[PDB]
Amino acid sequence: GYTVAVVGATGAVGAQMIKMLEESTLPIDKIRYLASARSAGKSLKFKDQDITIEETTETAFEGVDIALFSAGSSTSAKYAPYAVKAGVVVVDNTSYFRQNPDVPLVVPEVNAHALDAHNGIIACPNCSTIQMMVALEPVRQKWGLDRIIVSTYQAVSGAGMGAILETQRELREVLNDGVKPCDLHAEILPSGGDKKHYPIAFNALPQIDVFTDNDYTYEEMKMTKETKKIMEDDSIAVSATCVRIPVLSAHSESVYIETKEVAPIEEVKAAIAAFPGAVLEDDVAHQIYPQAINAVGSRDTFVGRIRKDLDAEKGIHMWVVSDNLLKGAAWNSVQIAETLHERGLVRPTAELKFELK
Amino acid sequence: GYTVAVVGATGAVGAQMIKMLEESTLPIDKIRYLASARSAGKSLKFKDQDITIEETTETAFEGVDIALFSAGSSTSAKYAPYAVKAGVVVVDNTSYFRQNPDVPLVVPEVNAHALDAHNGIIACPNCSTIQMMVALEPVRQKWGLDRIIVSTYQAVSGAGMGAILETQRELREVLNDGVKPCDLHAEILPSGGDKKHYPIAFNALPQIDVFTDNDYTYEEMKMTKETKKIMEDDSIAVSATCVRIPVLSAHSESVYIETKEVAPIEEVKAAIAAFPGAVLEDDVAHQIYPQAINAVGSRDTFVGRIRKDLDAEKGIHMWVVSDNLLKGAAWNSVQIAETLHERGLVR
Ligand SMILES: Nc1ncnc2c1ncn2[C@@H]1O[C@H](COP(=O)(O)O)[C@@H](O)[C@H]1OP(=O)(O)O
Ligand SMILES: Nc1ncnc2c1ncn2[C@@H]1O[C@H](COP(=O)(O)O)[C@@H](O)[C@H]1OP(=O)(O)O
Ligand SMILES: O=C(O)c1cccc(C(=O)O)c1C(=O)O
Ligand code: NA
Ligand code: NA
Ligand code: NA
Repeated sequence: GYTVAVVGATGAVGAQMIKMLEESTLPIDKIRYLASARSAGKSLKFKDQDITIEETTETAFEGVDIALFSAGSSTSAKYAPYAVKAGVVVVDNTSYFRQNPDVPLVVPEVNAHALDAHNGIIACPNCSTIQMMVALEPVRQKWGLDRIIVSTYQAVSGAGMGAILETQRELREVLNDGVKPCDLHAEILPSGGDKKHYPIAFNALPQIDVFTDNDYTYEEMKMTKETKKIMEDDSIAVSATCVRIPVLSAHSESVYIETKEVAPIEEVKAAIAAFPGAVLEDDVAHQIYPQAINAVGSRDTFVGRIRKDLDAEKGIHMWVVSDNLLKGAAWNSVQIAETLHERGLVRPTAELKFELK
Repeated sequence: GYTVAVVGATGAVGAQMIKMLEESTLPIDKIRYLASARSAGKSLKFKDQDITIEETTETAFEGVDIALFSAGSSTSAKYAPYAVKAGVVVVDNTSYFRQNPDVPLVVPEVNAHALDAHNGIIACPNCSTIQMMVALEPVRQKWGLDRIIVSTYQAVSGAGMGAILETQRELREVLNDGVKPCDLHAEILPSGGDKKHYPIAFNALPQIDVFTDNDYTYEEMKMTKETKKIMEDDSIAVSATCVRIPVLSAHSESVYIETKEVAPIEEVKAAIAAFPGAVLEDDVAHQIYPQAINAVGSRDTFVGRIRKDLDAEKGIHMWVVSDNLLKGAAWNSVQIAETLHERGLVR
């Protein structure tokens, strides 16, 4: 069996990492929960066992076979390289290593083969990217993809526990105390790293992450760059708009694509149905389509509203929904670890390829 | 002045029509409030003066100069032709007449000229179409429009006062009683006129109105058809995805366009700023962009996140926000009535 560590065990993703591990096919001999100094000494369950939480440090990874990181990019930057040096295989949820050419960026249903060449770190893509890749890969395999335009409808749990509690508080102030939305005080959203903060209650915020130089956000640009790496095709054009809405869990996405060859609409639907990890939920005659509230708690990615563009011959619109803390994060990560186990890839790396900070 | 009638004065839109008329430059001598058989008798205000709500009948429109209809297709299909008969000029908020080739479909800042050809009835377009037209007309004027792709983020107030209440009750049950969103009971959304109902609380519902043969909803097809008619150009390719989200008032839209000639972004921003009814709010260095919660109560349409596509030479993305009961409905209507007055078309 393995020694498995969860870095960021106390966070929103971490909680789901624990659940996914509890329900895993991974043979686990020993579990370790890591967080900041603040949580160290506190206790948390793994199934029935009480596990004492430890401080994450340069020296915390001795004896660990697999570490799952979900404690922000800065934490992965500081400590993941030390875990690799110690002989750990790291599965990282953060953005920090995703564009490093020595790091596979993996959704197992799409590009599991890229795991073969890892050097101790495997990166999980951004939550919004993962579910879009699950929906579109089966289409790409058969008809190709020329371009993608996507508008996202993103739940607040992606920004962490703080963001969840802030959203709950704001809704309660409005609905129970009669505070007007524009009078609400916010501290976290749209981005903890940015200067100004805005209410999410009864709002739609077209900012996720900070702005980059080209006036897209980092979240938008992550979708673009991650898509091309995962699909191994820099020729695919991708432009995104990423919007936070008042949803606690499950991202939805309005996705437009143009295929390389015309894709018969009903075959597109069949291909998506046949693809592992994707569930076709598309029957408009009976008002059947993916919804955020029904996706919460499932590892599947749900696709519907599938239809031709009204004018573009190769154009197709769809609606994609998935639990952003499961396939979007914790489940993708644990699925990666299971795949590494199944293919004999859980072993220390020969050469260190990551700078110690 | 004029005798003005508000049909459906008790509803979500009706209540705003009253506010807009109260604040209007339209010279009003008498105001009449019309609704259904079971509102008939109560009293609504016009400024500080009581108005008896009257039932809407075939004969209740005699003596009326201008009638503002906001009470669903049903009410407008039956009673508006009788109002035109009685010499009334009708401004219709509903979808019923919108594609009638004898009925102008008007956003005043865009195609006011179309009011000249009217024959008793003016159609106000759909809320989500109007704000899109205000934002895009200035770009079309200067560089053309080849195609539009839009994904909307629509507030619940567009589906009626009943939808607003269902939303607030649903949210309270989740946050106060701990009910799981997927277990909530729903009566209205996504569509009051469709077979099944779903919760909106902590949800996003990809259905506005009912479905058509081509698997787009009627809301989506209205955006497509009304755009062509308002801009008087059938060659503009338009496809929409319309989504309800847990917002009470103000629609937002993620809008993608391709122009006919390349349009420099700074010139695009300047053209929208210059266009009447559009306000530029776009300064990402200070996280300035349009937001539903700030747009509530304003007649303006707000545009930002304006940026070029990363690959398409003529492609442009933007974010457009406006109060759906104001510019999206009541203010557009009252603006039409004011325009008719000013251009001497109320006869
Ligand atoms: N310097 C750090 N070292 C290790 N873990 C950290 C550090 N800073 C934050 N974390 C962890 O990242 C996660 C953040 O989750 P979320 O964003 O959902 O709150 C938490 O588990 C948090 O632990 P802690 O709870 O000890 O602060
Ligand atoms: N058959 C009808 N004749 C006239 N008005 C109607 C009829 N049915 C509904 N209405 C009005 O349409 C509006 C709908 O409002 P909303 O869409 O916000 O629920 C209300 O003012 C309602 O008035 P009433 O209050 O009498 O039902
Ligand atoms: O570290 C963060 O602050 C963070 C927070 C939410 C999402 C992400 C991510 O890129 O998926 C990230 C990130 O890894 O950059
Ligand atoms: Na499948
Ligand atoms: Na065209
Ligand atoms: Na302007």
